Amino acid sequence: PSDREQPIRVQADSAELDDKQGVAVYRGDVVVTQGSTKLTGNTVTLKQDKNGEVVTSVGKPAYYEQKPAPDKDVTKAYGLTIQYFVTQNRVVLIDQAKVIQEGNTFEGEKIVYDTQRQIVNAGRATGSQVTSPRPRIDMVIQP
Repeated sequence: PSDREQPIRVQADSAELDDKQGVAVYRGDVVVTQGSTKLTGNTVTLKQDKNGEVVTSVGKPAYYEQKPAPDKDVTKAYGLTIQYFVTQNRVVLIDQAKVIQEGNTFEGEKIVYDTQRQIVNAGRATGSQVTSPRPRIDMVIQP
């Protein structure tokens, strides 16, 4: 809901901003927060669009955290590469893609996450050439 009208704060060791290109890169224990949303990583790049469009994080692994309802349903997300398409409300996890929602653990080569519809897709990384091949996904629902 309100994870987008709030300001984006970034904390790192270093940053470089190309206001001409509209691209910013942050390095060193990078933490970007937007309300309840959180992205971490070794290296984070923000790309700017006409009026605001994607936050790409890379780590071992990169981490996404978010809260959909005000209740205690915090969703964790892990991936070698994570892209947060903020205009699209889409978070794509590549290469060891994991998602922990309420005891339910999700694993795959590639996981796409709609933060609005709260829809989680899991499958293979078509044309991303993963370092950890995983042609089959795993799912666990904890009782």
